[PDB]
Amino acid sequence: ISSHKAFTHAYLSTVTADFGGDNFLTCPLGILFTLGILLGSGGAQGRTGYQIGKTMRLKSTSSSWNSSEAQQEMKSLYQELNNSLTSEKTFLEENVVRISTGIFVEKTYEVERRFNESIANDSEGELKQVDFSNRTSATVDINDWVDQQSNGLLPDDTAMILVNVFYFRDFWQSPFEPHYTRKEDFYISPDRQITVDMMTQEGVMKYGKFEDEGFEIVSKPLNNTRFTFVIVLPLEKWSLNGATELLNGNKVLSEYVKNLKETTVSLRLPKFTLKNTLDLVPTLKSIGVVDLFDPVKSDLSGITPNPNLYVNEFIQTNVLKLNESGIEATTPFSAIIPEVDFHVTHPFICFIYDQQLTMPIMAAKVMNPV
Repeated sequence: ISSHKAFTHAYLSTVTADFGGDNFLTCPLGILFTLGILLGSGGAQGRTGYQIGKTMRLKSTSSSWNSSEAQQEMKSLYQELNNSLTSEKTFLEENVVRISTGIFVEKTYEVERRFNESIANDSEGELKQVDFSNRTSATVDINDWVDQQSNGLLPDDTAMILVNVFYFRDFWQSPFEPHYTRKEDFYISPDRQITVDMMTQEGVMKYGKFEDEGFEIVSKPLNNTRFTFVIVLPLEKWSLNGATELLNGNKVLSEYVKNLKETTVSLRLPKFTLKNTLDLVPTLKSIGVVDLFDPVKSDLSGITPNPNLYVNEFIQTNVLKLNESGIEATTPFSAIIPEVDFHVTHPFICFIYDQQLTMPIMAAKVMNPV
């Protein structure tokens, strides 16, 4: 198995465990790039960099710590994935995918020239020194950075904060007609129904029913058709069924996506937008990245001669906005009689799926569209 897919699985089986009762939204490759940057840049050394490499499932760290080889292998992976994703274009002429890592370090810390240059020479990475002693101004700086990356959509004794932003944006290959959007009931649970703006369309799309796992799936392509929006809909309204195994990665999404067939579908789909902020430190500790987060053990000598530099917070902030135009987008009845109804009227799991990487770059559970 490829390293980044191994990471992705470990990360998803852990992080999804505690969200049985919430909306959930995450982008696993942004965690990989942000983590990876510290090792790829020479920043993380000794056992701190080694842990990163193991969790990343690198060859150079398979059986021993090999600091130069590991950094090279990590930088190369990171860059390959970044190049692959940011090469995808969309005409509004923008990037379909925007990857952003902000490294926020207390201004007191001295910053090795080699690191500073490595992060400068890094496209998606940015180092920002900041006064963590003045809480209000530090907060401002960060909020501004985030605001700048999201196109607007969005302690004390803090040494360092890492912030990952993963922005995906494209039109549907085949957009919904708004005139067909109407209010409809959405079943959350026995004691909860809400009214949603329900988009509707009849169309050709990839579809499959998986009776034994208790769900069905459609794939609705984005305009850059390397990316598709995959909806996983439980066969009944009361339970997620096997759909949780695709979200946590125990079941391999690409194996399901490969088996869908072209079909005429009556599709109903809520318009919604999820926002969220994940604290990844506990999950990352849980999957093997420990020294990075600890004042005593932390070895960031590649970043600063000043010891005691460690990461206080590692935060991913995400947005999933779906509407008639597309994802994070802005802008007659069919003569067809569809073979299949796909009416998204109860909680579902969805993905932005990458057809080249054959993996999801965004994983989400939607229990309560709002």
